[PDB]
Amino acid sequence: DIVLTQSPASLAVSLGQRATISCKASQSVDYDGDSYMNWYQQKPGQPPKLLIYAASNLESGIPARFSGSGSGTDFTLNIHPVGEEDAATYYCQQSHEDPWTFGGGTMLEIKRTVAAPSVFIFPPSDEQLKSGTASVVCLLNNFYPREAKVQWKVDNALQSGNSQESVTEQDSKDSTYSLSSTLTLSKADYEKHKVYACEVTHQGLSSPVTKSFNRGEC
Amino acid sequence: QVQLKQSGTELVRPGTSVKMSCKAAGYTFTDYWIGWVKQRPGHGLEWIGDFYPGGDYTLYSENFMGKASLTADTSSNTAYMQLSSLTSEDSAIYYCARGHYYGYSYAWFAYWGQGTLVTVSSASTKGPSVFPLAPSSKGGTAALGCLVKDYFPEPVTVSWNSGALTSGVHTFPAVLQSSGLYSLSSVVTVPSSSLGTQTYICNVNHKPSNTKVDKRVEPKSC
Repeated sequence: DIVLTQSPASLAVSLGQRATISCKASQSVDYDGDSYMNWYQQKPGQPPKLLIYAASNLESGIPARFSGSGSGTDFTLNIHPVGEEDAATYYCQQSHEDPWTFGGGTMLEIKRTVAAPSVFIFPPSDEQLKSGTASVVCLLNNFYPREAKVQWKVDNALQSGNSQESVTEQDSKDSTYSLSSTLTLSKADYEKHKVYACEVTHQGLSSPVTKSFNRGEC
Repeated sequence: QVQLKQSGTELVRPGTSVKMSCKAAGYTFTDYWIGWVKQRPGHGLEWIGDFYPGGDYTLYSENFMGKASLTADTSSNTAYMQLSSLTSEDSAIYYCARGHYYGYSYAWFAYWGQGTLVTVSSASTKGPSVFPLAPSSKGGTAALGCLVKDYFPEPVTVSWNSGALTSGVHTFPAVLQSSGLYSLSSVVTVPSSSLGTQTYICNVNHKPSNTKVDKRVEPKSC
């Protein structure tokens, strides 16, 4: 098979600047003056989108901020100027001989200004408490960079092993992330404690932010 | 316009086969190869095989020999892929895509189906409960949402106000809980001044269970 090695695996590029992604093939993909290498963009929930075909041809409808170069075994995809909407994973793919093979992908992060999260806490709903389980949700909205620490405290005791986090893909309009953390307790354990707190640490915050509620106090 | 429309989400048992479809419109179906591609987290994109409906020609990856079978029904412009001897390694999103001739190849895939998600499992389908994430009683901007709990298999989709509210919405990737069931939250930030005058409804769809829930999220009056 023709093996394709992409580099880097992940790349962060400043808004407005140039992103360059490399793809190296284990054998030449040239024939009769054309280089049989393609580039795709993929965002979560969507199929891949063809950007560049035969190394340098811009697919109709794709912005000319995208360009491709190279021949033989060495190819590049260039994006300039980078915009918020370019956050995505990019793949090379060769069409020279079967099996058709893809590179491993490169995730592109768009580097924007630091933005602190806005933090919100949600108690379990009365509807859910009818069922014997309690989900407590902490939301961190529209922050950058991605690194963030969320710690749960119940009656000031730090929790471990009973929460799960989910982070959005980078936003295609403002280049921020958002994060949800869900603390799961049995109803029996939930009613044994009073203070439920989410503590958030992030580069954009001068000191950790804590959001909390007292069970039943509403 | 060239369009490829794939069949819906599948939940199928290990050891069996699954047959999914890709219906084409906007071009002469018998004149173009349809390629099939597998996407599984941690494994990028992997090509399975190609099918030419104008003659029933096949081309497979050696890794799918004896595993994938490609066919078509030209009377309905529909291509099919069957995957046999299913295991958890076959849980993935599967795409169809149309190739076109440029130079001396056709593997330039410009048009893609939306994908078919396949889960290989013997566990039963379970539609979710939907709970409100009510806007706090304690500013300029308030956050509210819906918690979609305890469903299987993926996926769930969420809209707000039937698609009229899109700004400020974040629908999070689902998490696989240790119960073996998925959960996800969808949130939106809105003007706190709108909480008494604007209605907020999350529209939750879990097609595998035909569970469709419209949940009104109101401020908690305490």
